[PDB]
Amino acid sequence: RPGMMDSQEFS
Amino acid sequence: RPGMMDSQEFS
Amino acid sequence: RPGMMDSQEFS
Amino acid sequence: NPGTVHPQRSRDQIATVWIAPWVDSDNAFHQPGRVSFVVSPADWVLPARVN
Amino acid sequence: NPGTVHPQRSRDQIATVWIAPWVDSDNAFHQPGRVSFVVSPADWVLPARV
Amino acid sequence: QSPATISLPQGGQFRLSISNTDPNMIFIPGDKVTAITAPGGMLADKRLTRAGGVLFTSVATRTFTIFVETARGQTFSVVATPVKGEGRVYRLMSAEPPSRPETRKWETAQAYEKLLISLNRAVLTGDIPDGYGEVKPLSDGIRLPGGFSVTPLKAWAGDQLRADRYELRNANTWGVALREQDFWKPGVRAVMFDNNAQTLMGGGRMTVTVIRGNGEG
Amino acid sequence: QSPATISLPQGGQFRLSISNTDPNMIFIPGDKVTAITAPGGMLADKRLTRAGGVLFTSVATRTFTIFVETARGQTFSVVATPVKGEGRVYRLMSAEPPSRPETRKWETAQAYEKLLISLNRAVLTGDIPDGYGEVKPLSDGIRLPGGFSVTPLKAWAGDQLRADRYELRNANTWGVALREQDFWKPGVRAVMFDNNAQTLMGGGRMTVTVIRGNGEG
Repeated sequence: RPGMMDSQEFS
Repeated sequence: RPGMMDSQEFS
Repeated sequence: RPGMMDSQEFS
Repeated sequence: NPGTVHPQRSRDQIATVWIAPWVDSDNAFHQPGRVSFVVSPADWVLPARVN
Repeated sequence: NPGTVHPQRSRDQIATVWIAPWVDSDNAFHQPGRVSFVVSPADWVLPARV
Repeated sequence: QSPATISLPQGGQFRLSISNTDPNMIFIPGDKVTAITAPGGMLADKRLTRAGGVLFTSVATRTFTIFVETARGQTFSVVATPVKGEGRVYRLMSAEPPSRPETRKWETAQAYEKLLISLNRAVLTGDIPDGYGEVKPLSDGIRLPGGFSVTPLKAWAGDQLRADRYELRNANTWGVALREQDFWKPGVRAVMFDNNAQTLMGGGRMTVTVIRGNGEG
Repeated sequence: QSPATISLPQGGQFRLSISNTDPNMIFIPGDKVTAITAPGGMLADKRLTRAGGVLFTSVATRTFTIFVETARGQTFSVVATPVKGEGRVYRLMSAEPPSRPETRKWETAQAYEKLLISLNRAVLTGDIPDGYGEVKPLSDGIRLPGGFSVTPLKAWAGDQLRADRYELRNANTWGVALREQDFWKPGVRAVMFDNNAQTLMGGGRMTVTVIRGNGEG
């Protein structure tokens, strides 16, 4: 879990 | 419930 | 409910 | 006798707008000019007094 | 050598016309102004060496 | 009361009072609000008015930021602190005119001199074209000769053109001849005097309508 | 207030404080945010606003790095320190403009004006538009300020308009400023002077093309 990153791509 | 508002739209 | 914002998209 | 009135027609009101220099789609320079239009036209002014 | 001098471009020729006042279809009165427009364009030329 | 006018650029941050008890309203003179966003659990109700406004109720008591997004592309932020009292109505002027793509089509379909006459007639006759919307008037859009002072009144703006009306006061009380060319500035596309004029009396409250370009500068 | 404007090269990194309590906005004018990335758990909610822009809220208490990607391929980085206060809005700008769109002249002249202009240009070069077969010129067309004698050279006659060329003689010895409207005669549509006028001197023969209606008396 540590080190992961959230990213969202907008349509 | 507090803060809500009643509104009627006439046809 | 943490950080959530009220985002109402009106049609 | 029935009365008489004089028909009176009001003057037209005009408006003039100055135009600044401009270039159109065909690249011809247009030096400053003006164009006039009528805002309120002439009409009969019905009588204030018939007699 | 006479040729191969640095090139230069000429100046376009421009002509002005005067339009007499006229009345539009919508009864708008135009009192316009002289229009200056390019007539002849420019072209390449080799300047005479000094 | 008359609705209060905020006038904010498209990043604006205005601190305004809001009422906890009764509904409050925000309207755009020329745009339709499409969304209001506040912190979760802050704005109790939110409904969109038909004209294009939004009515909202806040129950909480802390100062908060709310974001409004209009349809034609716009975003304004207000920080609202809830106080006890009547509902408040605020009118939001754009300050930076919005892009109106559907208006360019009407704007360019006709000739230039015809369009100028049309905008000038509409402002004078009081009817506004459909594609145009109300914007904050420019502080300085015309040159001021002979020690004059100018108070803006109203402004409208489309896509490539922008109309404004300026009230001119002669302060020198000595008689000043009036020429539209003397008010010209880089970007002023046309000038018209509502009264034919040609002269300005010593005390003059007259008006002038200037068309300019949107985005000049 | 106005949104804080920040100019950054691609991959640029700017340290800007945001807010833990209220929503924050980042918009790039002319660009649409397509993606956002932050250390995990740092950003509570992310939504796309009208006309691009991102609305984001943070419950975090530690400085973190957000990477934002626009649709034109630009990526910027922001270091955000969360602090108590109003939601902050930032305007993102690009240090180097990628391209320069060429200017667009949208103004269109009137049909009558273009018609006269096209003909005057054709006559000046001498090529004949179709329907122009040549004709004897008149003597009616030119009024003379004085010292000028007129001789007709060439003339064209068409279906709607008519053009002719007259060469004026050299004036006496006083410099005669040439006014294009000082050669006017009822019935003439447009009068233009060859070369540049600006005072024909103690002499000079200059050809003038006069344009008049056709068919109409």
